[PDB]
Amino acid sequence: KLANVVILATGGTIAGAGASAANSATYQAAKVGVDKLIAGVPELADLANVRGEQVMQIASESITNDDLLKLGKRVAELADSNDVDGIVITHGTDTLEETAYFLDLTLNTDKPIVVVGSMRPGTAMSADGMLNLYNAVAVASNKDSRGKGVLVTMNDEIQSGRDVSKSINIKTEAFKSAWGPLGMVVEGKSYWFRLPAKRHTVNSEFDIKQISSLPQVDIAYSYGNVTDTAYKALAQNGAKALIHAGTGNGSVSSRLTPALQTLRKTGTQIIRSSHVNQGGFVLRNAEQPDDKNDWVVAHDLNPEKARILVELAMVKTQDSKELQRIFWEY
Amino acid sequence: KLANVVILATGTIAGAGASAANSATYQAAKVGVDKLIAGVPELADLANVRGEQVMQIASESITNDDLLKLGKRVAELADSNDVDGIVITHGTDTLEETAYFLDLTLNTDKPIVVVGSMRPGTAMSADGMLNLYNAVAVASNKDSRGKGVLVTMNDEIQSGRDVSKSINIKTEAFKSAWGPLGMVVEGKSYWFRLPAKRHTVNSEFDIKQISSLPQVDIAYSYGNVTDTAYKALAQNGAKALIHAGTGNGSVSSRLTPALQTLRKTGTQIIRSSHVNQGGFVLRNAEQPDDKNDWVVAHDLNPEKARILVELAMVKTQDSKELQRIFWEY
Amino acid sequence: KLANVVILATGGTIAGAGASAANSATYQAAKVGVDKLIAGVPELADLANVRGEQVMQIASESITNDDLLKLGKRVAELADSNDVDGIVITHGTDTLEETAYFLDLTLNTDKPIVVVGSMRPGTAMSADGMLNLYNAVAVASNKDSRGKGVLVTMNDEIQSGRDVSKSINIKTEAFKSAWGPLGMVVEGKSYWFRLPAKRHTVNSEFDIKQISSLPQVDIAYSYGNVTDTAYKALAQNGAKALIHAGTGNGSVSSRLTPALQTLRKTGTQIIRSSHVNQGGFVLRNAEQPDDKNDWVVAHDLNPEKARILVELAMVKTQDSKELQRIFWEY
Amino acid sequence: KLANVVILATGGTIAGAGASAANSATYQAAKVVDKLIAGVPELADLANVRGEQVMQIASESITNDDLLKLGKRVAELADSNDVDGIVITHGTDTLEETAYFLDLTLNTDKPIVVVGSMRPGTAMSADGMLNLYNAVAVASNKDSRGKGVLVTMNDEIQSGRDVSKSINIKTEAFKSAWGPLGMVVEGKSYWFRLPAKRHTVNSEFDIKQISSLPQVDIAYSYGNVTDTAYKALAQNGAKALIHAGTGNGSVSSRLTPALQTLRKTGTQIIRSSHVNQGGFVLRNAEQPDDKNDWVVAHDLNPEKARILVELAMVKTQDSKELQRIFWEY
Repeated sequence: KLANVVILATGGTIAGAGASAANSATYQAAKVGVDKLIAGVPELADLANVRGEQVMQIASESITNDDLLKLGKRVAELADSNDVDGIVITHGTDTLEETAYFLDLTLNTDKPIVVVGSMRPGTAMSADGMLNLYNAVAVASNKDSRGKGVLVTMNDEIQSGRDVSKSINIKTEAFKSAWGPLGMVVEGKSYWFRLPAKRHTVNSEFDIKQISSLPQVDIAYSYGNVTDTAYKALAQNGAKALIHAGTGNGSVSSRLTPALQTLRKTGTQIIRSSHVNQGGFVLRNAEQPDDKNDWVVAHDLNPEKARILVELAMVKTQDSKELQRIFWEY
Repeated sequence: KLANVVILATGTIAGAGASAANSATYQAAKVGVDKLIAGVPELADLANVRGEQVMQIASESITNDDLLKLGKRVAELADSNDVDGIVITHGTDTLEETAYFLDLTLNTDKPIVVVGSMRPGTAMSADGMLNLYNAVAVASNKDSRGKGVLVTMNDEIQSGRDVSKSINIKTEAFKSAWGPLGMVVEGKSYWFRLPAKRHTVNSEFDIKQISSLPQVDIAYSYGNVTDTAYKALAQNGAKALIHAGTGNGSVSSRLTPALQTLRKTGTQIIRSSHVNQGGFVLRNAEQPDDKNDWVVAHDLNPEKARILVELAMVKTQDSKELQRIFWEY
Repeated sequence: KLANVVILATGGTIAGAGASAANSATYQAAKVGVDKLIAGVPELADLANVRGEQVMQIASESITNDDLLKLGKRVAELADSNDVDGIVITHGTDTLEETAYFLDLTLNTDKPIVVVGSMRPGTAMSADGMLNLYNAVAVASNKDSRGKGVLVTMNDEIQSGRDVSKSINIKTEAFKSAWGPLGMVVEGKSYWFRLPAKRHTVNSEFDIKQISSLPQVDIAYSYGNVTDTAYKALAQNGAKALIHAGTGNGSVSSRLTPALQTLRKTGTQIIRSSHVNQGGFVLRNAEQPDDKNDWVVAHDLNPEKARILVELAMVKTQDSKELQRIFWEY
Repeated sequence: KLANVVILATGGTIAGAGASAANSATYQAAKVVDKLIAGVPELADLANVRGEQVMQIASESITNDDLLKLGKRVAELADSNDVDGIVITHGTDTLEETAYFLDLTLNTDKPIVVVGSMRPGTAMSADGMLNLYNAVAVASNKDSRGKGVLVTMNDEIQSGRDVSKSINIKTEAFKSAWGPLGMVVEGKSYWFRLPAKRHTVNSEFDIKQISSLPQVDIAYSYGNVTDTAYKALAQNGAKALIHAGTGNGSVSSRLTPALQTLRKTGTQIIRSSHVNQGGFVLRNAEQPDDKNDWVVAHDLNPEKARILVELAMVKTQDSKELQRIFWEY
């Protein structure tokens, strides 16, 4: 009959609330509850059979690697149940883009996985959450959503969990992808215009089932006058890979290169990403000799997605050439 | 007559690839301001052109001293009766930081245009020749006076305030969240909008009174972040920290305590974000700015907020004033 | 104390009610139309003293040139009153860009005129009209909105009435300008980032006070294999000016320049616009010899917006050279 | 084993030339094929290239007969053992219309790339050289087969189906609401997305069975519009009319009557819109299409909806089949 969709709540704005309606700021993060939430969008009942669970109650900006492994596992066990057709995950928008890419890489299932958040507090005037949630259930419950990877359904759009990023603050169309949306959801109905071209879910070489721990990976920012300080400090603190958020085409200040070649020698992966995030990508051997130094380029991945790919890739290889290949297919 | 335009060369516009089909991989900043004016003889149809090699740097490696040196030379030129507009050729990586710096400290109404190129000169369909020709067309036009520092790339007139390097590889790399001020076509300028923020002649900042810039650093926020870069940068003498937060300059709760402490010990805390295509960080929204005595960088991305703060701190350390500054420039 | 804002409804209700906002005796006793609109969003009262008036009852895709005139004339009367500090006009989104433009050119006033609409029906889940109307009022009552021209406040933005256009179907962010937003409006507060550089309201040479009738102006679309049929039918049915929605930089098919030249001769003004509407503009003498044939280029103006500038310019002149000048200053 | 690429020239600015290097206007396009290939000598490291001049037209004046001729020539080469890929140089005004036509009726998986220039080859920083290089690099690659007709301008690989000339003047003129499929940098292709709609080898339409195309015309909608253009076009023989409505393909109530009646009389009524940067037109939203027996153009702009209808009309006159096609291609 209808599909069986499970909602995993993890906190959010969605189920947040401010002092009021005119107040689309200052709101408290992860304020309500899953059963409470489902109960407020009774239309859901027309799309599918929905069950909800509260996995964690967090603010996405304070998320942890463990919260990620915990959510990763939980979805795996649900994906295996003969009586779960699709999964919607409620999440804070700050780090939605990281979780989404995390799940796209390690969830070896065909079943639609949908992450949704909201830009305005639920009690805010014209709050976006209702409709986003309605549409997330709409997509998780359609047989055509099967096999397209992790999906994000905000603002009437179907975005790929791999490359959508929080790019516009305050506004409802905050989530954008440099490669565009895969489709649109209008009145709970799905319209597809494009398909993913990168490895994910069912065709991924990674399995959450095989991950017990995630390695420590950190990010340093490049700008005029930057020094090697933040990089050596994160390495000294445990960073197993450093994501270099360079200016331009992943460029490294001349005052830092030496730091980076030494860190490399002492076994730290060096991944060149950039703070030029609306389009294009970082090219290998263009601004730095990646072959000579044994560094890796993050391709089109922004600093935070690149972090997600590396922590996961490093769960299986410590070979620069292998990581390069991986940044090139996922 | 004809405007007297001066090109200040600082060192891709000056880069050469190994080939014609090498539209990357190149050595940037290898050619002379003189061979640059001479490669484009049509310049002479717009104005009286003279150039100077102020420095030869790779922009991803610029330092505060190179900024102060370019800012003083520009001021000296702008004061001259014999200079109508100025053009600065610069590498694109940090062109956005230099363009805003100049907009804040050059109290002059003469046009200052900063231009670069996405492809090296030796490349097929190299964008540089037109960029320069247009930078000179804009600098030479009386209409350009008084609009702040301008960036003329990809046929557009952008504000040096909020234009940013947003797209890699493409010739349309430079965008602004509030759009272009106009376009430049066949050496003619077309205007559609005017700047609303304080700049140049209306700036309370003056290069002539700046002898040094305070050290300001940027720390990035992401899932599982720690206070490690924050503490280290400060320990290394950062006088203010730009926090490149997630969402509306949000702060990881395992980091808040270190920020409170740094603040207490005198480091300015400026909340910015890595949500840069549009929107802004709102005071007291994700964090009690009033209570912790922090500042919000408004719509400015992290490298821009650092530029405004180094310069604001040359005159004040009052976080109330730094906040008014973030709201007007 | 509070500014005085008048809301002029031109169609159906753009927003729904709320909590007690709807149950309240106030709401309940409120006479349908614009009175239930104001009563539903009680937070309005905290921005200004608001009053509504239903000036017309139209579907925006069916607006006529007499409807423009009437709204235009009523705005001028209101602006003139000492008792009116600002005006909000609720309007259908289909031709909102057309009215917004017309009011910018003919209302010689510095009091804020704000046009606002809604992409989702007042009854939909996550309906945007409520917050849009709350922000229109917030903008109409800020002394900082004065002398900025007609404003449109949708999707938390402050768009210029001149070049804002409905560019995306469905989405709440439908309205875009090639030159960007002027600012944003969040939690009732205004944030400005750009100023208009073109003529409008107070510096306009046109005045509704003085316009009694508008000239007939029509639009003809160009594409592969177009013929002169529609150009010739529109002129024969009374068009005084033809807006050519051309391909590229207002290019004209060689099979059509003949009809154009002859209509020109028999007095029809020929305005070369284009169907390339996300940016750039039409250059005089580039695709056609405008000088020789005595045609006008619509500069960056889309077809419907160029129709608006011409109906007006032609209230005052029929000189091709003057029209050109006006296309370049407004 | 170099791939074999055939370059078909049809005219337009890539082959253009003005009277000066400064001018990106007023120039004579479709002025110069051997000239084309000799000028980018590096093409030879990509593939074995041969060219032929098929027509020499100005794209804004193209006829349906020009489309069948081209479409027919492409099928003949696509069939030859000797052709691995095809590049077509075309003026940019109606390039989005020929790319889409070809996407629909060329039953082949061999790469078909349509390319143009925003600047004449005489201009400074002229875009055609690299564009051309890039077209041959994409047409030569194994990876391009089976993706539909592609457009390679501005370093992007755009889908021939929804790419549209959206920006005037600029080298970035060509955009799609659903984004680029990838990019080509240094003759190499990077793919980020795949087509989801029927095209080429999976289209039910075939240029070999098309010997003629139905007349299809477009009428524009705005405030105060009348039934005049609708009626004059139908009288003159349009078999389908594309309505470019305001909003969600909205119809003025003063026009509904001419439409219902034209429908009665046998013309197809396809509701498109002039809201072209995104979204689509919904069936039964603004008009009772079910009752009126009309069709909705989905996300297709006026000019694309016309290509699809004239083509669907070679197979069916059934409104419901037509609707289906509008939903799959």
